[PDB]
Amino acid sequence: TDQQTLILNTATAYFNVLNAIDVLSYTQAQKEAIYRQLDQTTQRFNVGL
Amino acid sequence: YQATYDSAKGDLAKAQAAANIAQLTVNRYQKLLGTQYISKQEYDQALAD
Repeated sequence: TDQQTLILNTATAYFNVLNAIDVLSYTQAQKEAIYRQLDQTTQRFNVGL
Repeated sequence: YQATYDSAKGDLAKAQAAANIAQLTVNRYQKLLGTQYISKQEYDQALAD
């Protein structure tokens, strides 16, 4: 159960690293969407919409 | 005839006034017809106005 639990939590923890990377990257591109519509919105305020 | 006359050229002055303002907004859309932040419908809309 130490080899078993070690594979369990090295692969589990590996999935947690993968999880922080992937949720982090979805946070990145989501921020990119907020900045595209934010930026386009601000540019529509530059003409005054 | 004189009040209708001078009133008529005063209304001419307001018509060319707001007409000149709307023409300047047309000129803004001439400055902004490059990128997609104005509408061609609003460009030609202010032109027909």
